[PDB]
Amino acid sequence: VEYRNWSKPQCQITGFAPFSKDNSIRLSAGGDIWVTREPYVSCDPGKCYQFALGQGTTLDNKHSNDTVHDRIPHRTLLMNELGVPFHLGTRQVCIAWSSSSCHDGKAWLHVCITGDDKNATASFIYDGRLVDSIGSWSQNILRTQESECVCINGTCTVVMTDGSASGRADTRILFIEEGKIVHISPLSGSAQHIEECSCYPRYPGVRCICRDNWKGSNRPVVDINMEDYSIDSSYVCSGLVGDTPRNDDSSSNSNCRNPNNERGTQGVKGWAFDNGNDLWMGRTISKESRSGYETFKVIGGWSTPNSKSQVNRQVIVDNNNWSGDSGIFSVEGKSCINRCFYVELIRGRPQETRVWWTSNSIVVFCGTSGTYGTGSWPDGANINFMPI
Amino acid sequence: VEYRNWSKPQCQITGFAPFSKDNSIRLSAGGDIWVTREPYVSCDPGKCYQFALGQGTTLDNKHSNDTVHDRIPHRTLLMNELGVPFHLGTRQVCIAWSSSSCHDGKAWLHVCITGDDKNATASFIYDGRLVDSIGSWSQNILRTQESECVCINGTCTVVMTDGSASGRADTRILFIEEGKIVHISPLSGSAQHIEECSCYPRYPGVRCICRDNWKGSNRPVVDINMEDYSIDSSYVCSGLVGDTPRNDDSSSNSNCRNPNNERGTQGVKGWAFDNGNDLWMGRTISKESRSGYETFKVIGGWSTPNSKSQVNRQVIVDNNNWSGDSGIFSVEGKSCINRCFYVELIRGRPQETRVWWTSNSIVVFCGTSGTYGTGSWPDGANINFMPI
Amino acid sequence: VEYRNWSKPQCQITGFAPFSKDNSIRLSAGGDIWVTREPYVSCDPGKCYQFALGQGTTLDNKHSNDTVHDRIPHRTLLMNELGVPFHLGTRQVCIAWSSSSCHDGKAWLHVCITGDDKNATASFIYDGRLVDSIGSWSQNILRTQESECVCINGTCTVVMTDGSASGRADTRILFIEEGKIVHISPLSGSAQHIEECSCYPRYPGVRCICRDNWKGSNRPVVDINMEDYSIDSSYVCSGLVGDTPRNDDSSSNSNCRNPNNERGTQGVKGWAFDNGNDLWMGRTISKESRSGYETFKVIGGWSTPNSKSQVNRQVIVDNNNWSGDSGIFSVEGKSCINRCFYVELIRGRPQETRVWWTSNSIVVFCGTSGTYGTGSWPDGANINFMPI
Amino acid sequence: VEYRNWSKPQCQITGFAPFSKDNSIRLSAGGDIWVTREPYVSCDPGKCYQFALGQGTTLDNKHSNDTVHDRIPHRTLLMNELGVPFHLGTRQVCIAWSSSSCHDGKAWLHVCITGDDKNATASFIYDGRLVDSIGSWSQNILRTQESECVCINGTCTVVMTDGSASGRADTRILFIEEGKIVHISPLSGSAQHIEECSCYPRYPGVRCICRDNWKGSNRPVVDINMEDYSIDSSYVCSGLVGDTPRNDDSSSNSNCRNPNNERGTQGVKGWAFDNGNDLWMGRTISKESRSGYETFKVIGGWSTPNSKSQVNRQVIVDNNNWSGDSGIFSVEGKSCINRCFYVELIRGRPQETRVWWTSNSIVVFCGTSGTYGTGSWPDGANINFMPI
Ligand SMILES: *[C@@H]1O[C@H](CO)[C@@H](O[C@@H]2O[C@H](CO)[C@@H](O[C@@H]3O[C@H](CO[C@H]4O[C@H](CO[C@H]5O[C@H](CO)[C@@H](O)[C@H](O)[C@@H]5O)[C@@H](O)[C@H](O[C@H]5O[C@H](CO)[C@@H](O)[C@H](O)[C@@H]5O)[C@@H]4O)[C@@H](O)[C@H](O[C@H]4O[C@H](CO)[C@@H](O)[C@H](O)[C@@H]4O)[C@@H]3O)[C@H](O)[C@H]2NC(C)=O)[C@H](O)[C@H]1NC(C)=O
Ligand SMILES: *[C@@H]1O[C@H](CO)[C@@H](O[C@@H]2O[C@H](CO)[C@@H](O[C@@H]3O[C@H](CO[C@H]4O[C@H](CO)[C@@H](O)[C@H](O[C@H]5O[C@H](CO)[C@@H](O)[C@H](O)[C@@H]5O)[C@@H]4O)[C@@H](O)[C@H](O[C@H]4O[C@H](CO)[C@@H](O)[C@H](O)[C@@H]4O)[C@@H]3O)[C@H](O)[C@H]2NC(C)=O)[C@H](O)[C@H]1NC(C)=O
Ligand SMILES: *[C@@H]1O[C@H](CO)[C@@H](O[C@@H]2O[C@H](CO)[C@@H](O[C@@H]3O[C@H](CO)[C@@H](O)[C@H](O[C@H]4O[C@H](CO)[C@@H](O)[C@H](O)[C@@H]4O)[C@@H]3O)[C@H](O)[C@H]2NC(C)=O)[C@H](O)[C@H]1NC(C)=O
Ligand SMILES: *[C@@H]1O[C@H](CO)[C@@H](O[C@@H]2O[C@H](CO)[C@@H](O[C@@H]3O[C@H](CO)[C@@H](O)[C@H](O[C@H]4O[C@H](CO)[C@@H](O)[C@H](O)[C@@H]4O)[C@@H]3O)[C@H](O)[C@H]2NC(C)=O)[C@H](O)[C@H]1NC(C)=O
Ligand SMILES: *[C@@H]1O[C@H](CO)[C@@H](O[C@@H]2O[C@H](CO)[C@@H](O[C@@H]3O[C@H](CO)[C@@H](O)[C@H](O[C@H]4O[C@H](CO)[C@@H](O)[C@H](O)[C@@H]4O)[C@@H]3O)[C@H](O)[C@H]2NC(C)=O)[C@H](O)[C@H]1NC(C)=O
Ligand SMILES: CC(=O)N[C@H]1[C@H]([C@H](O)[C@H](O)CO)O[C@@](O[C@@H]2[C@@H](O)[C@H](O)O[C@H](CO)[C@@H]2O)(C(=O)O)C[C@@H]1O
Ligand SMILES: CC(=O)N[C@H]1[C@H]([C@H](O)[C@H](O)CO)O[C@@](O[C@@H]2[C@@H](O)[C@H](O)O[C@H](CO)[C@@H]2O)(C(=O)O)C[C@@H]1O
Ligand SMILES: CC(=O)N[C@H]1[C@H]([C@H](O)[C@H](O)CO)O[C@@](O[C@@H]2[C@@H](O)[C@H](O)O[C@H](CO)[C@@H]2O)(C(=O)O)C[C@@H]1O
Ligand SMILES: CC(=O)N[C@H]1[C@H]([C@H](O)[C@H](O)CO)O[C@](O)(C(=O)O)C[C@@H]1O
Ligand SMILES: CC(=O)N[C@H]1[C@H]([C@H](O)[C@H](O)CO)O[C@](O)(C(=O)O)C[C@@H]1O
Ligand SMILES: CC(=O)N[C@H]1[C@H]([C@H](O)[C@H](O)CO)O[C@](O)(C(=O)O)C[C@@H]1O
Ligand SMILES: *[C@@H]1O[C@H](CO)[C@@H](O)[C@H](O)[C@H]1NC(C)=O
Ligand SMILES: [Ca+2]
Ligand SMILES: [Ca+2]
Ligand SMILES: [Ca+2]
Repeated sequence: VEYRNWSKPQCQITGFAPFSKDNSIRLSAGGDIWVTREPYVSCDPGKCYQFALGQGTTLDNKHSNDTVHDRIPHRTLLMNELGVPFHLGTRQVCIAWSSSSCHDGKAWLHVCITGDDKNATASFIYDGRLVDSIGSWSQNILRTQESECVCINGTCTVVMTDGSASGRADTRILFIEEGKIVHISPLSGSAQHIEECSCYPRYPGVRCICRDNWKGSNRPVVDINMEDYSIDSSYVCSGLVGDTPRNDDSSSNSNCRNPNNERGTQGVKGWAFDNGNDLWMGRTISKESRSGYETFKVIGGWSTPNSKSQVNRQVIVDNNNWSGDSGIFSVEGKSCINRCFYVELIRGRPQETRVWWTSNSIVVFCGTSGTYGTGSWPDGANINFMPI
Repeated sequence: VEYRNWSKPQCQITGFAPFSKDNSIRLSAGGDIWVTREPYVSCDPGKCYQFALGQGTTLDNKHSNDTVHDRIPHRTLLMNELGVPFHLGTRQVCIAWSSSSCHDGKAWLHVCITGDDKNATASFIYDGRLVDSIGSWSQNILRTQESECVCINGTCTVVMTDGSASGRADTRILFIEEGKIVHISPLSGSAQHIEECSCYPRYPGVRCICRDNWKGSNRPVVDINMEDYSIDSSYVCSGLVGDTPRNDDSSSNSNCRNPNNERGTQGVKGWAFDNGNDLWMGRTISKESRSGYETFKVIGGWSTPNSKSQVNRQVIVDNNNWSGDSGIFSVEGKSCINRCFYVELIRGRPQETRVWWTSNSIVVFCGTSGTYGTGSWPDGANINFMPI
Repeated sequence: VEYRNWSKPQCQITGFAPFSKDNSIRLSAGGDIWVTREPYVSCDPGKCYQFALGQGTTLDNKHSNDTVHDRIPHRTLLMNELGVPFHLGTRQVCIAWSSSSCHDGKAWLHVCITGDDKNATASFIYDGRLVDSIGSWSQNILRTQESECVCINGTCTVVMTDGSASGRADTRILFIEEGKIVHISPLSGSAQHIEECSCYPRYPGVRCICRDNWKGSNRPVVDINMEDYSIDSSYVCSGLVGDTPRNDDSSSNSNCRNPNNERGTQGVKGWAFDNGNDLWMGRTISKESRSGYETFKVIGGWSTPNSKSQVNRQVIVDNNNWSGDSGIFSVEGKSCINRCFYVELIRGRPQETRVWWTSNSIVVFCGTSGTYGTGSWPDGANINFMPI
Repeated sequence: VEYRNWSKPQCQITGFAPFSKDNSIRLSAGGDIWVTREPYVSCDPGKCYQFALGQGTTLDNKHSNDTVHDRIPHRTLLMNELGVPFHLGTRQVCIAWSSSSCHDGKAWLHVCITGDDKNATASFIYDGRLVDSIGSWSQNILRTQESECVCINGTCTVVMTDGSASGRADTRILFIEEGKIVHISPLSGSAQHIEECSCYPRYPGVRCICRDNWKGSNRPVVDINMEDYSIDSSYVCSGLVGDTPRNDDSSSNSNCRNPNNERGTQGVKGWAFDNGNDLWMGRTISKESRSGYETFKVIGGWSTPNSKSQVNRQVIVDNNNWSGDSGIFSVEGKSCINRCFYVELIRGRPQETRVWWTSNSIVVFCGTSGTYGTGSWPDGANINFMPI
């Protein structure tokens, strides 16, 4: 039982291969399955787990009505082995309407936020016990990543933001050792309006690609120095931008430094990672709505502003199907650290009004150095077959 | 593995942070979930478990009718990891309409009482086998804590009562080693009625805050010497009293020694713990019924008779929602012993007569030395969605 | 991991204390629960398991119709931790309409009989793999204990019968090492019909109390020598006889040697055990049907022919409620080997014709050297509340 | 833990004894159970697991409609302990409409194929992580064994085919070390079409008996050299042929070398294994459809062309009941390697059109050196009791 250091090079991938799918909504029409949203994946050194925020109810249940609402006291963090759908034997790890989890090589850390919008509490649970907590600092919806945190040599880091809703984002980067907060660093650099960071180890530090909670369709970047707690930040250079809504590729812009003002309505959590000068990224296929999902490599997408040449595109979910939040997780291999991602497949409200609930399933892909084909792996439920 | 000694100082807490919630009743409307009451939480050295007394039936089941009653032969002690709701794969640990459980560092002890009101049997199960038993000594509902027992150096102590619910009874403190009763001591001291003790390690001894069902709305205290088996008892000093029913805050009293004779008949299981001269305690918000739940610190609440200065109040369940029993459990951290509590959230009878059943969910909080905000975490089920 | 030898004295027993109850039938009215019969209990060195023969269906299921029949190809041996009811996640350990199981200290042996009445197959599965098998030797319902087998120093023994249910049959005692049949001994001694033996370790040998289905309401005894494989047999001395049907106590007899010819046809699986000259035993309360269940000690019940002085009676199931098969299991304590028993609580056909199925729950008690009270712990389902 | 080498002789067998049955379809009428097909069994060194390809739905679920189709994006590989039916807590190990799995002594390998018919992807998951992938090489339904792969000394081998189902195709044998493809060998030898290989260790190599879907109703054999990666192939010598369809026993033939051109188009997955010059094999009882299942030894069936002398026949499923795929798995005993097999019991479409779904249960038998009787162990569901 040694601490993870993630001190291997990043795997040099050619694209992604199918890893997992849970079929939650299809099963929900013939079984008792939790209503969820904001899922993610994180792995201990041996095996992977799927997480999501429950809505305190199963789908075929009158309490499923109005589950489009983001925050209620009954939301809890669910945790199963990856591919075990959220059945009634699922453990609720903590009370949470916003969360992040990660394993440090020895045990699990869970960051769980619940309570009043104006005065939330974040609990820090490590190795099965509550070790620390912090209250809201801006009194305006304290929130965190909705994907895995990252630990190096026993110190885990997680990004949180309070006050972005009111246009006064106060973003802080926490450093946590065995559940205890040992340092808090304010955001520094040129990133603004940070929400929902998707972070990954990039030894010796941690790098996050997030979303801008005002009008940037280009994604913020946060760099975390684990040695001295210093922070820097910017925007992804790629002219093929990662958020939705967004302009078409021809009329999209990013200068690597500032938000581009090219998204007019609420954006979506997503991810990307650098490989030298290039950038691997995912995004919705639609530029208007959370439908479809595609991945590709942008040539110069990390280093060159407004870079727009891509290669190695893959469709994950075709544009006739709903997507949602997406995020990165990292998995240690023999010789390298691999990058994987999940896609939230949102069903029900607001897009599908036959039913009165909102829930999701997931699909999960992992980096590969090998070869692969094509397909599309959507949620797959028939909305007309569902309990309403 | 080694026996627990709990020989660390008590954590110096600033209040409590959210830890767990099971949503049992909301789930029961769309899933097969046990009917329960008298829940509690207890942890082995690695992880926490939720316990409750089943009623031998699920909620959506005609057998859930009449479950307001406390004692039937079909009640069994249920045990799951904390946050796993009581689904059909839940283990029934023993036959019990009253119970207590605890882990000594090596194995679980369960104390399970069942049978005739006039002639009950308590079974003592340790490390998976029945080791001892004792029969009723007063022929009037032999009964115990309904929360965790406490073990130091391999000796587990539990408080049991037999006799009148509305007059002098026969309370005994048992000392149990690897499931075998090794000593039994009579209650001594000035407490006049003892039920449903909430006990905690206070090395080298154990301290319990209980329910007086006869003449006191102040809570009795039992002090257990684990070295020589001597017993003392008194009442919590705080003029802000912990039982329900009770007088309002302006007219309630305690003198630390005698029951206050203030709405003293009846009561509810609850808890408190000392910190120096001060007292941390929970209670229902209502002074009349099991409605709402709040915690606070009483300055001088341990040492000073009739102290009423409070600080650090937190609402756990607002007064528009039902509560129920509550109890303490203790969790060993790196440097100190933390105190946590659960609240039973009773739904159905007698308060909600639209349905014919009585069941509960739970919410659980743990001490923190950090900061926190506010909220309310009630059961959350809509009584009108439930099967009757 | 060492082999069990059971080489400690039998525990002092003053009677029995409640240990477990599964509430299977009550749960079946609001949940997906297996239809079963022929249950039993057996423990590995750390924990106990409940076993039963499934009927290849849940109760609330059209396939539950006409499950009164004892042998169909869909019967499988179910195995859960004791107290975990037979939910849909239950493992089916082998195909079986008759079975026995036991743990040798290192791994589980299962003896599983299935197939045609006139040509059945017994499979021997050990440590998760099929190691041996034997075919029917008398072409008339090869069948075994329906309770735990017994292992000493890595050799497990089990009693099996083939041939007439109402006349002379061919009973053999098998000796099995790591799943392999290493010896077979014919039944010898004065027992004239042996079925459904309830066996226990009495180091260095094994002792069984069985069912005579032909000529006796007194129970046969089989003694097994594990050193030279020799077998002896006789009848329990007690004039308070253990089978059902039987004469009333005033006209019932046993001479320790021959079947009593007192309502000697038919019968039910049961148990007893010796303690010096005395006998601890269970039986149904009714002398006509499988109704009620009582235990008591017969003074001289082991050594003295026709002894009828009983003491220490306990009602387990009152005579207004259905019972069924019962059997013994043994549990190793720190200093002695304890004796426990289970009772099958049969519900449905043929006694209860409102429903079309037959199933059971269980209740389980363990020997105690302590004290205890009284009660009754029947199945508890309301036949009117059940799916038919 | 050490790598498996399977370096023990094959167990003596006299026939097969009952091992497991899951009753999936019977249970589906009163419980939430996955719709599946293409099941198989594989064991780690300690215990066995059942696998199958889910259809992304339970049976009693409108999404079960039209699950006769073999490939949709929602198919995932399910894995439970053997005998645990596919309930809602079952883990979906990967996305797959064709699969193979095996344990190398240290960890599990899963080969999972999904995506577009003309451009599928195979993922290779080992020890809980994606290690490699390969894309379709013939752009026509990349597909694999639907039963266990085989590993010797840390190298696992699996047979895969891409191309026509009704003409020459492109079959390759992969060699995989800790999830990484280290070599790929083209099919060589006289086998003209290879699908759905049932492979087993035959130290120092691996031997496979497969399905020729083009010109043969005799089963092809593939021999795999694990040391130098060389491949040979032929046909099973037995004149009693193993595919369906096939000619009757009087007019069927095999010459060991070439497809027999006897009702050679179409087929079903099955198995056989050698013992010296003799052959043990299973097949459907019907020569036309997947009805019934029988096993027998063919004297000289491995070495003598057109041998038809069968002996030691056993009915596994009588010819009034549906069967389906069947396959081999191998289990290491104390001194020898045993051979076992499973039979898929297909219910629903296309044979049973009362219902709109297609699913299966399983029955499993293992080699025995002992004796046995007779029986028939079909699926057992009443099609008239099923949800449609
Ligand atoms: C209770 O259960 C048991 C176990 O399940 C069951 O016993 C099995 O019964 C089946 C059905 O009868 C047996 O399977 C059949 O075997 C038939 C062949 O067996 C005879 O021929 C064998 C081969 O002979 C050829 O080869 C030899 C050289 O090897 C050569 O000399 C011969 O001339 C010939 O060329 C031979 O090996 C075998 O020998 C055994 O028995 C003889 C006595 O006769 C003995 O001397 C030997 O020592 C040895 O023990 C034997 O002579 C085979 O024809 C038959 O297949 C046909 O019928 C089935 C239908 O049944 C058709 O489907 C099929 O298409 C064929 O037309 C089948 O394979 C099986 O062997 C038994 N198992 C065992 C272990 O004994 C009982 O019957 C059950 N009891 C009841 C009443 O239910
Ligand atoms: C966000 O979340 C936090 C944490 O939950 C909330 O802060 C908590 O608020 C409650 C309610 O106000 C506090 O509990 C109360 O404490 C007072 C006692 O303190 C007051 O009176 C003291 C003299 O008796 C005085 O010294 C105090 O002022 C000093 O200290 C405070 C810090 O404690 C500091 O902020 C000041 O600057 C001073 O230095 C203070 O004025 C107690 O009287 C209350 O009990 C009465 O009221 C309750 C109802 O509120 C009633 O039910 C009782 O019967 C009784 O009549 C009560 O215990 C608690 O201490 C705060 N916690 C912390 C850690 O500060 C915060 O309010 C939330 N904000 C929002 C907007 O949601
Ligand atoms: C079988 O599967 C393989 C593997 O998935 C697949 O090969 C891939 O094809 C895609 C599409 O041609 C390639 O990705 C493209 O790369 C070019 C650069 O060479 C880019 O210009 C492309 O982007 C443009 O076109 C996209 C639509 O295709 C637009 O969405 C985008 O906005 C741009 O306009 C795109 O990135 C990919 O590199 C290969 N992968 C590999 C490893 O070769 C193959 O096509 C499939 N076979 C068949 C018959 O379809
Ligand atoms: C949940 O269980 C409760 C408790 O059983 C049940 O409520 C009860 O319903 C029964 C009727 O089924 C009521 O029975 C009556 O009790 C009164 C006394 O209060 C008697 O006087 C009645 O007897 C008269 O009516 C009979 C009708 O046949 C006549 O035969 C008889 O001669 C008398 O005229 C009768 O027995 C009982 O009062 C209630 N109890 C309560 C608490 O309401 C309830 O129905 C169950 N719920 C569900 C959904 O099934
Ligand atoms: C509280 O619980 C205790 C313990 O269970 C219980 O004491 C037990 O009472 C029974 C019944 O009196 C005792 O068993 C009897 O022992 C006498 C010999 O002393 C026998 O003669 C009895 O057998 C006859 O009577 C039976 C009916 O009781 C008949 O069924 C039988 O055929 C015989 O005619 C019987 O064995 C038992 O010894 C005590 N146990 C102990 C440890 O003292 C007590 O009665 C309970 N009290 C209440 C109020 O419920
Ligand atoms: C969950 C809930 O309804 N809580 C109420 C509570 C209960 O209704 C009551 O205790 C049950 O017997 O009632 C409380 O408030 C008082 C009421 O008893 C009264 O009817 O109305 C009063 C004011 O007009 C007063 O509010 C209480 O016990 O505190 C209030 C609580 O919300
Ligand atoms: C659970 C139950 O109903 N038990 C009854 C029992 C059964 O009804 C009966 O044995 C089933 O056939 O009946 C008993 O009561 C009486 C017998 O003692 C008597 O020998 O026969 C009577 C009828 O002729 C009568 O039924 C019993 O077996 O003890 C009593 C019991 O409560
Ligand atoms: C499970 C079952 O019904 N098995 C039948 C089987 C099937 O009905 C049939 O193969 C499906 O197409 O039919 C079999 O017997 C006969 C055929 O051999 C014959 O060619 O045609 C008959 C009239 O239709 C009948 O089908 C068979 O394949 O062996 C018999 C079997 O019990
Ligand atoms: C063994 C037993 O019946 N315990 C019950 C006790 C006693 O009735 C009470 O303490 C008086 O003795 O009351 C409860 O706590 C209660 O009030 O809700 C329920 C609990 O089941
Ligand atoms: C293999 C088998 O069928 N065993 C059955 C036996 C035998 O019928 C009986 O011992 C006569 O031989 O009866 C039972 O125990 C019984 O009476 O309830 C049920 C059991 O299933
Ligand atoms: C990947 C795939 O589709 N495999 C399917 C194969 C192929 O159709 C067949 O081998 C011809 O290539 O047939 C089955 O085995 C079958 O006949 O029941 C079902 C299976 O799902
Ligand atoms: C059970 O089966 C019997 C015999 O076929 C039949 O008469 C009865 O109606 C069935 N019961 C139910 C509830 O379907
Ligand atoms: Ca009181
Ligand atoms: Ca008899
Ligand atoms: Ca063919």
